[PDB]
Amino acid sequence: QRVVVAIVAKRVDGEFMVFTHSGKKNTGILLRDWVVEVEKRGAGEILLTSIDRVGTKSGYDTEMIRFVRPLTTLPIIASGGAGKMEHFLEAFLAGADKVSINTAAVENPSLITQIAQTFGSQAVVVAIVAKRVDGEFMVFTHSGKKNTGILLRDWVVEVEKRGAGEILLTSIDRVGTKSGYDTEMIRFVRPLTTLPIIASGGAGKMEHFLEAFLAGADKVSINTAAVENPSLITQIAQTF
Ligand SMILES: O=P([O-])([O-])O
Ligand SMILES: O=P([O-])([O-])O
Repeated sequence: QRVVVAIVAKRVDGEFMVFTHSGKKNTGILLRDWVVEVEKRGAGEILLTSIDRVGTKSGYDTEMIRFVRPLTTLPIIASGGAGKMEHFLEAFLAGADKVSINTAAVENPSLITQIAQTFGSQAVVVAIVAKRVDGEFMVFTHSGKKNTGILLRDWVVEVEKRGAGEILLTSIDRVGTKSGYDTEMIRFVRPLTTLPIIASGGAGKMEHFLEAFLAGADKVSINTAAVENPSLITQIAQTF
């Protein structure tokens, strides 16, 4: 329940393939096979990111969601490409249980409110993708590649105000490094919101999950290290 497995996928020669290391590594593993494995290992939720859709605002990859839905009984978080109200409806109709949004929310924060006021707050996860810039935490869109000029402290406050239910807090610089979560970013964010925080990016071992919880994370997300060591999913699942 505190364990989210983030699966990043892309069509490669007609096949849905799994990507790790912040979308830089084609693992050669099929989405089909990895989804089956992650549930078997004990994950509580799946964050399903269609890496081709991120930042594009063209809609969620509902083909990918429909593909995955009969493979698993786990809640699915649709991620990548949300741009308007109708996009969320399509995601739910494809089988998603919650929806995640970054780029279009930054550009139009009232979208968060629109979603929450229809599909509640708990169905809405706002993905915050941040890093240190000139000594301050700043917010980025398009998976971290595009600046906004918005401070993390400001955005966190706004996100809750607009009615999000959960924050997915990704440290751009930690993703795929397996070097630990950005616990200073987490600690920074914790007293700014009452919302459940999902720590994202950098998990490499069991003690990393511990430090994240200690810094204030309510749930933890794992991609790269889980693919390399699926039993890690079980160990953390059996613990929290
Ligand atoms: O597309 P996104 O993931 O929402 O930024
Ligand atoms: O891959 P990740 O996100 O670092 O877990």
